[PDB]
Amino acid sequence: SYVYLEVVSKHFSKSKRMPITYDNGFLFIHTDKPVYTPDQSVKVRVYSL
Amino acid sequence: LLGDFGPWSDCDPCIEKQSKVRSVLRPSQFGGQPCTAPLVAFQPCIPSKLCKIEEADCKNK
Repeated sequence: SYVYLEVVSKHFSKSKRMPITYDNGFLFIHTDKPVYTPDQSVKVRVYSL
Repeated sequence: LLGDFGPWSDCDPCIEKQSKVRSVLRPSQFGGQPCTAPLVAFQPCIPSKLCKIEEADCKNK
């Protein structure tokens, strides 16, 4: 759930307790069209960033 | 007769030095040499959390 930022320097130091997430990026689901009849093939692909 | 010191303790009171303690094995008696060689000694330190008061349930308060 957590990690620690730190500063080490000649002149000074300190430290922080900071949370951590696994939410990273963007998934864009690109279906070929938004309406189908049964026994159609749904084309689909993704753009991930 | 004193004891060796304990392991160095965190620091985080809002007074930031480190706690370390020793306690008396045998006390001075019948005029023998008494103790004043400090019972608890502390030295400088770093704040891993900045001082605040602690609880849970602050949702509705």
